[PDB]
Amino acid sequence: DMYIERAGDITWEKDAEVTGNSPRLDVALDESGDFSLVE
Amino acid sequence: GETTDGVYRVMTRRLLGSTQVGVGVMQEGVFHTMWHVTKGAALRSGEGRLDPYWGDVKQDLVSYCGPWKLDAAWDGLSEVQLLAVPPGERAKNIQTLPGIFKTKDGDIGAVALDYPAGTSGSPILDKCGRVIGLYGNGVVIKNGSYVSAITQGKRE
Ligand SMILES: O=C(Nc1ccc2c(c1)CNC2)c1cc(F)cc2[nH]ncc12
Repeated sequence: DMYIERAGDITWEKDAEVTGNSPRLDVALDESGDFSLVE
Repeated sequence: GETTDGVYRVMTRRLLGSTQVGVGVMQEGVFHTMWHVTKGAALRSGEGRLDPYWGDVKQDLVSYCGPWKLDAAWDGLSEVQLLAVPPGERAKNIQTLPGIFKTKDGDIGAVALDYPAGTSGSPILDKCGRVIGLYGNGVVIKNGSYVSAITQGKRE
């Protein structure tokens, strides 16, 4: 049986750790909600 | 039981000890998570029970107690924050500029931050503090890392 516990508030934090890139990828979404890369 | 607006961990005692399976957003008395986290199964919140209300395997979304309430969208230009809630680790805002998932039915925003699967359901926020989508459904790229779509539902 699954259960839930509060983890925090939903707020934008200023001066948060800025990381990660912005890639443009060709994808396909199937009837099972699964993505796959197209080339 | 606990219906306070905020981010929550989705846990289970079926495996060894307590295992985090995902994360979800409580907003307006509705619990919003990704379908693959609960599989549409009922949830427990202390002594209270959360029964599913709306679900969809292709969208990979699910709501509890009421209809989907999150309606904010990524604007295509601004940086966003993933409020990552990783297993056994404290909640954390990670700012990023999302990429694009180009599909046959249109484009979607995409966060390129890699996290364990138990992070699934973590909200992606805009500068106003509004939930623009959920983290947990994307792809594994050439280098093995995960790039998740910004998955948002529809408010009726
Ligand atoms: O496995 C993951 N996501 C997932 C699983 C099962 C299903 C769907 C998505 C949608 N259809 C069913 C996952 C999520 C994540 F946040 C980080 C990850 N790193 N490697 C993998 C994943």
